Amino acid sequence: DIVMTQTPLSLSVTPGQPASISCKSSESLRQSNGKTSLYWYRQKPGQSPQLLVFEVSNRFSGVSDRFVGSGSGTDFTLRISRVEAEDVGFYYCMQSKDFPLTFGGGTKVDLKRT
Amino acid sequence: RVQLVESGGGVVQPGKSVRLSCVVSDFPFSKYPMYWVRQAPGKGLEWVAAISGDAWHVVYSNSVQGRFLVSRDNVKNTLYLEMNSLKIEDTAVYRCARMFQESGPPRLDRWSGRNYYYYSGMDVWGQGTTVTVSS
Amino acid sequence: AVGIGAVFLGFLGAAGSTMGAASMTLTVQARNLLSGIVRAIEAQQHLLKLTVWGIKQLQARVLAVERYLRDQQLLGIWGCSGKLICTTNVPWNSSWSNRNLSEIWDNMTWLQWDKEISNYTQIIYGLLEESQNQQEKNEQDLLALD
Amino acid sequence: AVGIGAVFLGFLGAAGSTMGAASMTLTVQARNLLSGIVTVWGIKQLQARVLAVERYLRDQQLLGIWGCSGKLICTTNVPWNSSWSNRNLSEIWDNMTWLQWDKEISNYTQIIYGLLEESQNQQEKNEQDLLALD
Amino acid sequence: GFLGAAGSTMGAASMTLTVQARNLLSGIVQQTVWGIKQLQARVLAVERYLRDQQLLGIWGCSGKLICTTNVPWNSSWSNRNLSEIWDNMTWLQWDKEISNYTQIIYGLLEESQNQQEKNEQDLLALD
Amino acid sequence: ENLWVTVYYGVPVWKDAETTLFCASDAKAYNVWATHACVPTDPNPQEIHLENVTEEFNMWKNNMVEQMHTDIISLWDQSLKPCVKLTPLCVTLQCTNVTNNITDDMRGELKNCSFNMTTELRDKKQKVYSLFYRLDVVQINNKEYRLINCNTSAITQACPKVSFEPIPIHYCAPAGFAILKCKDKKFNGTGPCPSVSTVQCTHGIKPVVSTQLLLNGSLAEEEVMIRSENITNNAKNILVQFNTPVQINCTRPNNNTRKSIRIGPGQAFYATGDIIGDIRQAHCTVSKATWNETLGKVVKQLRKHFGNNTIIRFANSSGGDLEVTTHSFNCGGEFFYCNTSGLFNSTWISDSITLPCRIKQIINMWQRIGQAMYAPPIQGVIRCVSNITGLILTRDGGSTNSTTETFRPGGGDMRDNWRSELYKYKVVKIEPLGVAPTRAKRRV
Ligand SMILES: *[C@@H]1O[C@H](CO[C@@H]2O[C@@H](C)[C@@H](O)[C@@H](O)[C@@H]2O)[C@@H](O[C@@H]2O[C@H](CO)[C@@H](O[C@@H]3O[C@H](CO[C@H]4O[C@H](CO[C@@H]5O[C@H](CO)[C@@H](O[C@@H]6O[C@H](CO)[C@H](O)[C@H](O)[C@H]6O)[C@H](O)[C@H]5NC(C)=O)[C@@H](O)[C@H](O)[C@@H]4O[C@@H]4O[C@H](CO)[C@@H](O[C@@H]5O[C@H](CO)[C@H](O)[C@H](O)[C@H]5O)[C@H](O)[C@H]4NC(C)=O)[C@@H](O)[C@H](O[C@H]4O[C@H](CO)[C@@H](O)[C@H](O)[C@@H]4O[C@@H]4O[C@H](CO)[C@@H](O)[C@H](O)[C@H]4NC(C)=O)[C@@H]3O)[C@H](O)[C@H]2NC(C)=O)[C@H](O)[C@H]1NC(C)=O
Ligand SMILES: *[C@@H]1O[C@H](CO[C@@H]2O[C@@H](C)[C@@H](O)[C@@H](O)[C@@H]2O)[C@@H](O[C@@H]2O[C@H](CO)[C@@H](O[C@@H]3O[C@H](CO[C@H]4O[C@H](CO)[C@@H](O)[C@H](O)[C@@H]4O[C@@H]4O[C@H](CO)[C@@H](O)[C@H](O)[C@H]4NC(C)=O)[C@@H](O)[C@H](O[C@H]4O[C@H](CO)[C@@H](O[C@@H]5O[C@H](CO)[C@@H](O)[C@H](O)[C@H]5NC(C)=O)[C@H](O)[C@@H]4O[C@@H]4O[C@H](CO)[C@@H](O[C@@H]5O[C@H](CO)[C@H](O)[C@H](O)[C@H]5O)[C@H](O)[C@H]4NC(C)=O)[C@@H]3O)[C@H](O)[C@H]2NC(C)=O)[C@H](O)[C@H]1NC(C)=O
Ligand SMILES: *[C@@H]1O[C@H](CO)[C@@H](O[C@@H]2O[C@H](CO)[C@@H](O)[C@H](O)[C@H]2NC(C)=O)[C@H](O)[C@H]1NC(C)=O
Ligand SMILES: *[C@@H]1O[C@H](CO)[C@@H](O[C@@H]2O[C@H](CO)[C@@H](O)[C@H](O)[C@H]2NC(C)=O)[C@H](O)[C@H]1NC(C)=O
Ligand SMILES: *[C@@H]1O[C@H](CO)[C@@H](O[C@@H]2O[C@H](CO)[C@@H](O)[C@H](O)[C@H]2NC(C)=O)[C@H](O)[C@H]1NC(C)=O
Ligand SMILES: *[C@@H]1O[C@H](CO)[C@@H](O[C@@H]2O[C@H](CO)[C@@H](O)[C@H](O)[C@H]2NC(C)=O)[C@H](O)[C@H]1NC(C)=O
Ligand SMILES: *[C@@H]1O[C@H](CO)[C@@H](O[C@@H]2O[C@H](CO)[C@@H](O)[C@H](O)[C@H]2NC(C)=O)[C@H](O)[C@H]1NC(C)=O
Ligand SMILES: *[C@@H]1O[C@H](CO)[C@@H](O[C@@H]2O[C@H](CO)[C@@H](O)[C@H](O)[C@H]2NC(C)=O)[C@H](O)[C@H]1NC(C)=O
Ligand SMILES: *[C@@H]1O[C@H](CO)[C@@H](O[C@@H]2O[C@H](CO)[C@@H](O)[C@H](O)[C@H]2NC(C)=O)[C@H](O)[C@H]1NC(C)=O
Ligand SMILES: *[C@@H]1O[C@H](CO)[C@@H](O[C@@H]2O[C@H](CO)[C@@H](O)[C@H](O)[C@H]2NC(C)=O)[C@H](O)[C@H]1NC(C)=O
Ligand SMILES: *[C@@H]1O[C@H](CO)[C@@H](O[C@@H]2O[C@H](CO)[C@@H](O)[C@H](O)[C@H]2NC(C)=O)[C@H](O)[C@H]1NC(C)=O
Ligand SMILES: *[C@@H]1O[C@H](CO)[C@@H](O)[C@H](O)[C@H]1NC(C)=O
Ligand SMILES: *[C@@H]1O[C@H](CO)[C@@H](O)[C@H](O)[C@H]1NC(C)=O
Ligand SMILES: *[C@@H]1O[C@H](CO)[C@@H](O)[C@H](O)[C@H]1NC(C)=O
Ligand SMILES: *[C@@H]1O[C@H](CO)[C@@H](O)[C@H](O)[C@H]1NC(C)=O
Ligand SMILES: *[C@@H]1O[C@H](CO)[C@@H](O)[C@H](O)[C@H]1NC(C)=O
Ligand SMILES: *[C@@H]1O[C@H](CO)[C@@H](O)[C@H](O)[C@H]1NC(C)=O
Ligand SMILES: *[C@@H]1O[C@H](CO)[C@@H](O)[C@H](O)[C@H]1NC(C)=O
Ligand SMILES: *[C@@H]1O[C@H](CO)[C@@H](O)[C@H](O)[C@H]1NC(C)=O
Ligand SMILES: *[C@@H]1O[C@H](CO)[C@@H](O)[C@H](O)[C@H]1NC(C)=O
Repeated sequence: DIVMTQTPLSLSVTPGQPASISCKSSESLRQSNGKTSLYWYRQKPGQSPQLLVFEVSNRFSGVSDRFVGSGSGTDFTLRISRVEAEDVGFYYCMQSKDFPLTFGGGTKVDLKRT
Repeated sequence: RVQLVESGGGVVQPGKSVRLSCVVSDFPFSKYPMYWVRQAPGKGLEWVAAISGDAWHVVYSNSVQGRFLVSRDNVKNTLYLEMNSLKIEDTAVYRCARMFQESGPPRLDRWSGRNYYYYSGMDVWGQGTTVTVSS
Repeated sequence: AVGIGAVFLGFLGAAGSTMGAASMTLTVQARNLLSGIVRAIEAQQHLLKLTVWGIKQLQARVLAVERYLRDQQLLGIWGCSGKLICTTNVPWNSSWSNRNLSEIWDNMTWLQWDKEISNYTQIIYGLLEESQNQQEKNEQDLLALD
Repeated sequence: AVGIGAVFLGFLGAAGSTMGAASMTLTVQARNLLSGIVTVWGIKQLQARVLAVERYLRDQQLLGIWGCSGKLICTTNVPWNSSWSNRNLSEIWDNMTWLQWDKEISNYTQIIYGLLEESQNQQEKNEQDLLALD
Repeated sequence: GFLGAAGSTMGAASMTLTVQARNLLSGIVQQTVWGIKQLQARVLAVERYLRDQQLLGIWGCSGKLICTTNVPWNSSWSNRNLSEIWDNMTWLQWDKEISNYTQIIYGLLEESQNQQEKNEQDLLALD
Repeated sequence: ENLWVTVYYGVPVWKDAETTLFCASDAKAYNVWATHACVPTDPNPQEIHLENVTEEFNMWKNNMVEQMHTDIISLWDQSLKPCVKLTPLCVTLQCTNVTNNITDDMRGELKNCSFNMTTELRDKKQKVYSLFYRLDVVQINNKEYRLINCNTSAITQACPKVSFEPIPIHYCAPAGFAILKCKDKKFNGTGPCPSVSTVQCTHGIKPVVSTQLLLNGSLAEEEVMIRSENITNNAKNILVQFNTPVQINCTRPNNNTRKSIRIGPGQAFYATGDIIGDIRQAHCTVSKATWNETLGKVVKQLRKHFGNNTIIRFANSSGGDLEVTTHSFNCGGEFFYCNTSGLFNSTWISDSITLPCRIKQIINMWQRIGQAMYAPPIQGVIRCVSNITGLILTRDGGSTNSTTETFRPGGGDMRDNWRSELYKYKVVKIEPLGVAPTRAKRRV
């Protein structure tokens, strides 16, 4: 089917430290209308999934202005900004171009502990 | 606002049958299709199935094919999910969800006759429910 | 995320069927004489002014319009304009075949019938034009006695 | 050196009026569809004239395939399906303009076209030849 | 004949116009620099024929070639008596006697077409 | 029982005819192939399947192909219109053989030629030397070299912002006209087809310019399938399509520079610079045993239409025209003339392979001699990978005595490249006006 990929999974950084997460795939997810299908989601353990954005660089009500991604065509990406407390957890990539629907790798961000 | 309900979870044995439920508050259901997702305890995530705006478009996945059934009343605001011929590796978490926006009425293509439907992916989830299969 | 659904008759949906049953998709079949692309053509409709290529597209569009006018006008010469079918008053010449109707209407298709009757053409056109002329206006002038 | 002596209605004057009253000025539009003539410039002149010809023939063909050709407004035998709107017959004719109704029903067009074509073919022409023989 | 009724009185050439009508039911039947002219010629022919068919199709007269309508003839346009017209005048002379009031006659036919024939038909349909 | 006449609409009547077609870029998803005079299309053309229809096709006899050839020629000429002509080049040259840092198999190739040429002002002149090939100049009487085509058609230059890569093309149906489609797999180029569906647009089609081998083509379904009309007429050709592709490496083995010389007001010519490093020759590299398996499949499919105790022999082609001598193509905006006289030494009873290549600059187009366009030498190192999908085979006449038949490459009519793709489609006319007899009678 129409599959995809992510960056490596774990990440441990300090506050105030931007970075970059990409999401490549095997096909242009452009539809007929020009809307290009890409969802970024996140959650934590003990927490239901959550909506971050619904399109390429188009965010959702309630989300802070820190989180606006990028990436079009076949290379899709995302840019972390202003590392804060709630920025930890699983980061997901999702297609909706054609059946069936696919779920990505699930990269993870935490702090430094052992 | 809009708040979800996911009932019917626990532990069962193979060779059984279930009926599930999802009733979400203050939402029209005449214009909104909805989904099913799946959380394996080894963090396995996979799309399951989708219903139309009014139960007229049924698309499953490969492993679930010919085994499960989705039905819905929009009057009672009540969703039915029923599963048969149960495998042991079906141990996961089942979660009810909603579409991003509403699609409209169905679109037609005049040079074919193929009455098109349009979909788009999801926005929100609820609390989920956990059915596990063991001996 | 595009899923397909319910069905209709469709374009050319009965070309391999029984004529007595295939006689009812004439609408969808006959709609597309002036279309087939029923899609942002208007921009190239606009800016192709200084070349031969839009001139040839103009050739094509005008020619298609004239073909539709030729067909509709020739039907309009007969007294069967604005309709789908019509009966008439030319008796059939049984020299042309003597098959029963139970084979044509049940076990014969359109392209078969085309390959059968393809030489009797202009005779039929002349006889139809004659009955649409003779007593269709002459005795109609005699039927105009009020 | 002129005067003005207005008698008849305006071109699209009745567009701000109600539907059941503005139904009586339908002549003027079809009166004014194919006039205006009454190097690069002649090129786009012929371009415009061809476009006008094409749209007028398209709509006359759509008239002709239906059994409502030649004449103006008519009837049919397709009963109304209430899945499209559900008004109580006064709110449309006395309380609604045309642009409002057009924005209300601009998703159900092709189905209505196809079903009118269906009832125009079926039980009207084969039924005619059934009635054309004892 | 092709325009055979030229030098006749209107009342004299009042019977054999049907042969003229069938003979005027032709023109496309029986089929670079110059091609531009050919294209423009075809455009002119199509536009004239569609003009005539539109103006027929708006009125109730779009079937037969002669018909009747519901307009009383106003005496402001002409004043000549009936036999004076039908036995002592050609077509061209009548043309130059009427070719100023034509648009008003068109508009009156149009209003007579719309009014009392379709909405009246619509009220007649309700039982 | 008298019977009567009736007249109908909607009858599908087919007349095989000809028309002007309908260009379609794939939604114009984006240069020679800037294709601004073409239409964005649906990437999902709707496909309708039929029943009961048998239909004859006729390959080699379809007016899609001639229209294709004319359209690609005229678009090729359209791209090369506005750039700068190269008229003042026809002065002579003061040349010398390059005798510095030579390699083995590149002797006599590169030359160093200096000359007079005007500047952008009329009242002046200058001295320019540039590095040139051997396949491009001719002796006159150091020695004296004039240019190859000054006593024939003129020479222009393509602009460097103009790419050469092909773009996938769709054709679609003008109104009033239809396209039919066959779904047999072993369907030879003629004969009927009972499996019929229809569409409104073609698939993606790449205008690939090759000379001896089908490149970037379409794989078949099952095996090798063989296309010709009359194998007994040895004057014809034989079209052969593979099942499985063959990867093939060819690359420019050299490092390269480039100058930028002013000619006139707004007139700048790009000549060859000076090579950094030493000298190599371009090569091509393929698998070894996969070629043998491929020709085994060839022998396995030749056995039907002619003899199997008849022994299969391969040979080099007859030679002659450089349009059909080497195998040529358009990797990376450059043209390669590869000595394929080693791959075809074979005779069968029914790791690395290396061949040298040649490069030219003065490029005549399809078969025309009234046109010449010059390419600028691209800097750097060029690497091009592609596939191989089919072959064009010629057989001698007079091959009697029932065995040892000889096959050779050739076929320098590039319409067959289009015939190798458009062998499925057919354009037909609709005549919707039909009559029939019946028993009823109308009424007054
Ligand atoms: C107005 O109008 C309207 C119209 O509508 C609309 O319009 C427009 C707008 C447009 O849009 C259009 O389009 C639309 O439509 C109308 O309406 C209409 O009507 C009609 C009539 O009725 C209808 O129709 C219907 O249809 C259907 C369909 O089918 C489907 O389904 C099925 C089944 O069903 C289901 O089942 C289930 C199971 O069981 C169920 O569930 C349940 O439920 C309960 C409750 O409580 C619970 O829950 C339990 O648990 C459960 O179980 C349900 O309910 C049911 N439903 C019903 C309704 O019934 C089956 O078959 C199937 O599924 C179908 O579906 C399909 O499938 C397929 C497969 O997969 C799919 O597709 C797909 O897809 C993919 C992707 O795309 C791929 O492609 C593939 O390939 C494909 O295939 C999907 O899913 C789908 N599709 C579609 C298209 O959809 C049916 O069923 C019906 O039928 C019936 O009936 C009839 C009459 O009656 C007949 O004819 C038939 O035959 C049948 O029969 C019957 O049967 C029964 C049983 O068997 C018996 O009993 C009886 O008896 C019988 N009958 C007799 C007579 O005999 C119907 O037809 C429609 O729908 C409607 N619509 C709507 C919307 O609604 C109206 O009407 C008007 N108005 C007036 C006034 O008129
Ligand atoms: C016909 O048809 C059509 C279709 O089709 C068409 O046509 C055809 C022919 C072809 O062409 C095709 O192609 C086409 O398409 C249809 O249409 C439709 O419509 C509809 C309407 O409604 C729609 O829907 C909507 O959507 C929206 C979105 O979307 C939009 O946006 C975007 C971005 O911007 C874009 O892109 C898009 O596009 C859109 O836009 C649009 O577009 C269009 C096109 O055309 C146009 O027209 C328009 O104009 C535009 N617009 C704009 C604005 O832009 C969404 O958003 C929505 O949703 C919302 O809303 C609703 C309503 O209101 C709501 O609901 C509610 O809820 C509540 C709860 O509480 C309740 O209470 C109430 O009751 C309800 N309501 C009611 C009435 O009932 C919802 O919910 C929403 O809201 C929101 O939500 C959210 C959630 O999610 C929230 O958030 C939140 O927040 C917080 C804080 O911040 C936190 O964070 C949390 O967590 C969260 O959650 C918010 O807040 C809210 N808000 C508020 C204010 O509140 C809707 O959905 C659709 O879309 C369409 N379609 C399509 C496809 O598109 C039609 O209809 C038909 N028909 C006729 C008759 O016409
Ligand atoms: C049916 O058509 C045939 C051929 O057109 C007609 O046969 C002709 O009949 C006339 C007298 O009726 C003869 O003078 C001709 O010699 C016949 N033609 C030939 C080729 O021999 C036949 O009359 C037609 N039948 C009807 C009822 O119209
Ligand atoms: C090509 O000929 C030129 C012409 O002499 C030579 O290159 C230059 O020659 C001048 C004088 O002979 C020197 O001052 C330059 O340093 C030379 N430049 C280079 C890059 O060599 C030489 O014989 C040939 N040059 C090349 C690159 O082949
Ligand atoms: C460029 O043209 C000039 C003439 O303006 C040539 O100059 C003379 O050429 C002759 C041979 O024809 C020599 O015998 C003279 O010694 C040259 N004189 C000078 C001052 O150069 C020149 O040879 C030409 N150069 C090239 C490269 O073509
Ligand atoms: C331009 O001039 C050259 C001069 O060499 C012509 O070359 C001839 O080529 C043929 C082979 O094609 C040889 O047999 C002749 O011997 C060559 N001529 C001479 C004088 O040696 C070339 O044909 C000319 N171009 C054109 C278009 O005629
Ligand atoms: C294919 O081409 C051959 C010629 O190579 C045709 O063979 C002809 O056969 C007839 C009958 O034996 C001879 O009278 C002719 O002289 C042959 N032609 C020639 C040019 O010699 C053959 O007809 C062609 N068509 C097929 C096989 O369908
Ligand atoms: C096709 O292959 C043959 C086989 O090598 C080539 O024939 C050779 O040609 C050279 C140059 O004329 C001769 O020196 C050899 O003696 C020939 N060998 C044989 C066995 O004939 C022929 O040149 C090749 N043709 C092409 C166009 O490359
Ligand atoms: C390029 O092709 C030519 C023609 O086939 C080859 O020329 C002959 O090749 C054979 C085989 O090596 C030699 O025995 C002959 O002596 C060659 N002819 C001449 C005149 O030398 C040529 O060898 C091929 N190129 C390479 C690199 O093999
Ligand atoms: C040819 O090879 C030389 C090897 O040194 C390349 O030279 C260097 O290339 C790097 C990156 O390509 C540059 O940053 C240096 O400035 C170059 N140095 C010199 C002295 O040229 C050269 O780039 C190669 N040619 C091409 C076209 O890439
Ligand atoms: C060259 O051939 C290779 C196979 O050797 C092609 O790779 C496959 O291409 C088809 C369609 O082009 C795909 O369906 C397969 O999935 C590809 N294989 C793999 C492993 O991914 C390659 O596409 C060919 N090159 C071109 C330009 O078509
Ligand atoms: C031919 O078509 C008719 C209807 O179009 C269908 O019933 C029949 O099965 C078809 N013939 C075959 C052999 O499938
Ligand atoms: C038509 O049917 C009649 C009645 O059985 C029969 O006598 C005649 O031979 C038939 N003719 C044909 C052509 O089938
Ligand atoms: C057509 O079908 C009928 C009924 O099955 C049969 O009697 C007739 O022989 C068929 N026609 C032919 C040519 O076989
Ligand atoms: C239409 O009918 C409903 C119930 O039949 C009634 O409640 C409503 O007031 C009516 N509206 C009008 C405008 O007649
Ligand atoms: C033309 O004038 C002569 C003169 O007497 C007359 O006899 C003839 O009938 C006229 N022609 C027509 C067509 O009226
Ligand atoms: C009628 O015509 C006659 C001559 O034909 C004329 O003398 C008379 O005045 C006319 N009368 C009217 C009322 O027009
Ligand atoms: C394929 O080739 C053979 C031999 O030339 C010939 O029958 C025809 O051209 C094709 N086959 C069929 C069955 O049409
Ligand atoms: C072609 O070259 C690439 C590297 O450029 C290499 O990976 C590949 O294996 C080569 N294939 C063949 C058939 O030589
Ligand atoms: C064919 O001949 C060439 C040159 O003589 C040689 O290199 C090649 O190996 C020969 N082929 C075989 C299979 O021996």
